[PDB]
Amino acid sequence: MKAILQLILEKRQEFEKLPCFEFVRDETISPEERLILYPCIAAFALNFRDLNRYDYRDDNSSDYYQKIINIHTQEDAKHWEWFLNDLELLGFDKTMRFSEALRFVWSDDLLHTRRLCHNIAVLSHDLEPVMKMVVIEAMETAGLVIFHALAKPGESIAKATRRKYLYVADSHVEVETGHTILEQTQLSSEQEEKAKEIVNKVFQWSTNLIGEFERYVKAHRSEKAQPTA
Amino acid sequence: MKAILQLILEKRQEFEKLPCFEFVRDETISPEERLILYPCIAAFALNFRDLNRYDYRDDSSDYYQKIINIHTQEDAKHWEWFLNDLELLGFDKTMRFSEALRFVWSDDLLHTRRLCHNIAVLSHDLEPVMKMVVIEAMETAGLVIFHALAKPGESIAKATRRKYLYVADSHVEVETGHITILEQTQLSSEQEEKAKEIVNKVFQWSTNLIGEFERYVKAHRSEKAQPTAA
Ligand SMILES: N[C@@H](Cc1c[nH]c2ccccc12)C(=O)O
Ligand SMILES: N[C@@H](Cc1c[nH]c2ccccc12)C(=O)O
Ligand SMILES: [Fe+2]
Ligand SMILES: [Fe+2]
Ligand code: NI
Repeated sequence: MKAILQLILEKRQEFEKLPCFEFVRDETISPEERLILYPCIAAFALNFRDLNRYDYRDDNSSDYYQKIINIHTQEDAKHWEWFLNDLELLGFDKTMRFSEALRFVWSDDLLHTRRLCHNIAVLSHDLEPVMKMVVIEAMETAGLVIFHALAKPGESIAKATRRKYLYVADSHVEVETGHTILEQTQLSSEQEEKAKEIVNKVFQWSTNLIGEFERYVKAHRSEKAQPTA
Repeated sequence: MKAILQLILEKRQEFEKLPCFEFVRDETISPEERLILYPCIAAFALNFRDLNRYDYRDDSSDYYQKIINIHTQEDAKHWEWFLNDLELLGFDKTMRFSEALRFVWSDDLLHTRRLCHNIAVLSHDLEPVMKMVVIEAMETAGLVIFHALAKPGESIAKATRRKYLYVADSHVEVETGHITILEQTQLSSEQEEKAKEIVNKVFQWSTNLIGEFERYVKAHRSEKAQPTAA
C-alpha cells in the first residue's frame, strides 16, 4: 500500500511537468490565452458529476471505505456548477446552435476528455470499496495537479476583473486538497497488482485528456478568454 | 439460444405496448405534438455513435467480433441523420452553450443519457457471441422505437416535402437488415443464464428511456416541432 501511494506521487511528479501545465503556469503569457482550453472541460465536467452521483456512490452500503467514498462524492458532485459559473465569466458561454454544442462535446479531438469518466466507470464497476478508494485517490491527485495549475491564470483574471471565480480558483483547490485511510490499510498480493494497474490507467487517461487540451490550445490559439471587468 | 431469441420476441411485444408508443402512433394528435420528445434523443444519439465506434467495435481475429465490427460501422453513421432531422423539425435552436449542456445532463434525461453507459459497462468483459446478444436485443428495442417515430416523421416529411433521415422509413429499412449466426449458435448453460440477464437489462433500460420521453412530452406540451415547407 506504501508502494501504491509512492507510485501515485511518481505519476503526479511526471503529470505536473506536461507541456500543457508549463503553458498554463507561464505568467509571461496573458491569463486569457492560458485559459483557451477552458471550453474543452465541457466534455468532462458534467460526466464527472454523473460518475460521482451514479457510479462511485452506493448509498445503502455499510462498508467502512464506501461510506467515506459516499461523503467524498457528495462534495465532488457539486463542482460542475462552478464550471458553468466560470464558463460565463470567461466569455466562453457563447450563443450557438444546439447542434454546434453537441458537435463540440462529441468532437473526435475531445474523445479522451469525453471518455475519461466512462473509462473510470468501466474500471471501477466491480471493484470492492478499498480498490475504488485507490481509483478515487489517483483521480483526485490528477485533479489537484490540473486545478493547482489552472487556478494561476484563473486567480489573475479574478483579481484584475474584481469577479469571484469558483472553478479555476483557489477555493476549488482548497476543497480538493482535502480529497490518513489508505495509509491505514494493507493489500492482498492480487490487490497490489490491480492497484498498480488502476494508478497507471488513471494517469494514462488523465495525460490523454491533457494532450487533447494542448492540441486544442494550438489549433484554437486565437480563441482566448473574453472576461469583462 | 432458441429460448433467448424467444425471450427477445416476448420483450419486444411488451415494449411495443408502452404508453409512449400509443401516443406517438395516435394520428388524431398533430405529428408536431407527437415529436415534442425529439430533442430528448440528443442525450442518446451521439452516445450511441460512441458505443458503436469504441465499446462494441474491436478493430481480435475471432469470426464473431469481425461480424460485430461490420454491424457497428453502419450503426455509427445514424447520429448525422439525427442532426439532419433536428434542424428540419425546428429543434436546432440557438441557445447558450450552458443551456445545451444543462439540457443533455438534465436529471429528466438521466436514463436516456446513461442507456449507452449501461450497455458499455454490461458489455465490456463479454465474449463476442454474448456482445452479439446485447446488439440483437438493443437493435430489437431500436426497431420498435423507430417503427413508431417514423409515423409522425413521414407525415411531416410528406406535408413539408423534405427528406427526413432519422424519424423515417429509410432508417427503419437499414435497421431491418441488421439473427442468422445466433440461431446457428450453441451456447453453454452459463452463456444461456447471462444471455437472459442481457435481454432483461437492455429492455428495462430502453423502458426507462421511453418513460423519460413520455414525462418530457407532458412537461413541455407547448414545445411542438416547427417544420417549414420546401
Ligand atoms: N476537480 C475536478 C474533477 C477532477 C478530478 N480528477 C480529475 C482529472 C482530470 C480532470 C478533472 C478531474 C472537477 O471538479 O470537475
Ligand atoms: N436506431 C438508433 C439506435 C438504437 C438502437 N437501440 C436503441 C434503443 C433506444 C434508442 C435508440 C436505439 C440510432 O441510430 O440512433
Ligand atoms: Fe473538483
Ligand atoms: Fe439507427
Ligand atoms: Ni466488468
